[PDB]
Amino acid sequence: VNENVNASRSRIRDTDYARETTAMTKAQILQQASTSVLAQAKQSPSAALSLLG
Amino acid sequence: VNENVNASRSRIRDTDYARETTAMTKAQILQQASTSVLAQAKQSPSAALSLLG
Amino acid sequence: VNENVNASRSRIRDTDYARETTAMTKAQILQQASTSVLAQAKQSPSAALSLLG
Amino acid sequence: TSQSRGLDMAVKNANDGISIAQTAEGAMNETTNILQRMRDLALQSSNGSNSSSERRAIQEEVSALNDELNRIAETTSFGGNKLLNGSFGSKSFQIGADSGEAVMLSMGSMRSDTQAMGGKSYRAQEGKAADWRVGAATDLTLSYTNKQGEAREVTINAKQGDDLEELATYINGQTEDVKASVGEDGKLQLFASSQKVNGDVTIGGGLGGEIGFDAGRNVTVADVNVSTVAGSQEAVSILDGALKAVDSQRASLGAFQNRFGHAISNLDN
Amino acid sequence: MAINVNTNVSAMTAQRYLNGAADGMQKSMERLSSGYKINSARDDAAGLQISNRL
Amino acid sequence: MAINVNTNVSAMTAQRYLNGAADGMQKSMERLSSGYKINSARDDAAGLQISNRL
Amino acid sequence: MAINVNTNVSAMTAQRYLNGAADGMQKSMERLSSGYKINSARDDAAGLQISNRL
Repeated sequence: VNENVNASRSRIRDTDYARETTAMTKAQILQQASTSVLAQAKQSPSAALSLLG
Repeated sequence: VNENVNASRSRIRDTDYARETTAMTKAQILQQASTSVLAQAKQSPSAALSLLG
Repeated sequence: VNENVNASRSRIRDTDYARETTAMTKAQILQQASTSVLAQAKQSPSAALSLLG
Repeated sequence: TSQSRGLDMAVKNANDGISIAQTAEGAMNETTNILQRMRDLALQSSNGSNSSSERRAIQEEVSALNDELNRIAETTSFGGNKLLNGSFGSKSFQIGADSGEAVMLSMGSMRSDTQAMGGKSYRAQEGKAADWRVGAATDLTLSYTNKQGEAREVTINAKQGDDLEELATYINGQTEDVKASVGEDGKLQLFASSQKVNGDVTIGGGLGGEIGFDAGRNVTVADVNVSTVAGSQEAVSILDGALKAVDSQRASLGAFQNRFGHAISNLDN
Repeated sequence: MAINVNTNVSAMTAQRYLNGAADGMQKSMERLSSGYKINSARDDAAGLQISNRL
Repeated sequence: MAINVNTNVSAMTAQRYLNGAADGMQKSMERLSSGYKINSARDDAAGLQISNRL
Repeated sequence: MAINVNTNVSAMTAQRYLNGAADGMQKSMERLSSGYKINSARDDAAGLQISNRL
């Protein structure tokens, strides 16, 4: 019973490294795109300044 | 079934970075094109003023 | 008969690592070249704006 | 530009068709594996070493797996639309830039109760003991029709001195359309599947008349009862027809999404 | 032809072969993980039937 | 096959066969320590019953 | 020879002849213990009957 209860607790509590590493890599890639787009986004008012200002 | 379902929503909902970046580069070049053409377009009334006045 | 039918199914269903890894590295190199050319190709409108502006 | 929008919609719909076919075949991969495990269990149950109690142990397992087959057929859905339950029917996927350029798709009902998941069964009405050997009358003919619609005449000249179990083996080797087996009492049974036999099988000849045959009992996977050696020997042939129906349907879907593989590329150029 | 901004057909060829490379790698990655050339009837409709029979 | 970030079916397929391989090893390692193919009714219901009575 | 992983028919050959060797010793060691070639009708049905009559 001890081994089987530990196995069931594993399926509920212990983390899946295969899924979690992919999740964190997906998060790292996603924010890298977000930061990159953020850099280009603030140049829109810069285009307003360079328009005729 | 879960994996092919995830692939399907990827095929329709998930964006394509290759096409989107190309499209939004065409967007940026339009911004520089539009700012430049606008700066050159408003000199026509100035030329009219210099013609008579 | 079991061993011989197992070997026959290997030649039809089982993958060749020597062939698959070579074909996969071919695909990896293919996309890196395609992404590189795609990156350099999107600059064509940028050349157009620099010609006028 | 209207064409460009049309191709853009066409490749989106074709990709959806690939997803539907991939999902149906993905659930179908397990459907094959359940039948293979069921054939495993049927093979073991036909052994004479298994007592009466053991044959029940297979029977509950096979019944559970049969319930699993009904579960996969019914619950497999794509966006709330059931695929393998047979209610999908035929849908035409528009993969063109103009109206009327669609391509049809059909997925048959993959329930264990489907007619294509089995066939008919004919039982010898006379049991032969362990000391019975064929006499001077050996010719046995089977007259039926294949699914293609043409009559097929299959003649077996059994070899004298072969007991019933050897006769069942010989009939299996001679022809691939029917399958022969022997039950508890020594009653030769023939299984004519529903994919390679349409209509009643007319068994005749000197050996056929002596052995005797009754009306064909239509059976499917859900009728598998491995609690008897005749049921397990029969079950091996039923799931052979079921696997044939599943595999022939899978190759229809694979060629279908291969067709999209060429089509989506073609619409790209 | 002419220079333009509206179309990027040259980039379209670059990305088109990107799906070819991504698909080519996707099949290979599936084949190495499982160890089977045949995971579906896509790769071989006829080969899948005979392998299952074997 | 467009390039993807949010959905990574290549990794999902890769880990799916990782569970299959891991379970195959877990079952095999259990059979080596105990010395029994049939350690539970999971492996063989018929084999367990006939072996238990034997 | 495609270097695959799931199919290892080379080891299947090894364990097939291993079982043949295991059969070879088991009958030989049984014959050594009992002191008779024919411990069963498996060995020689002819010898078993004539030895029983003798």
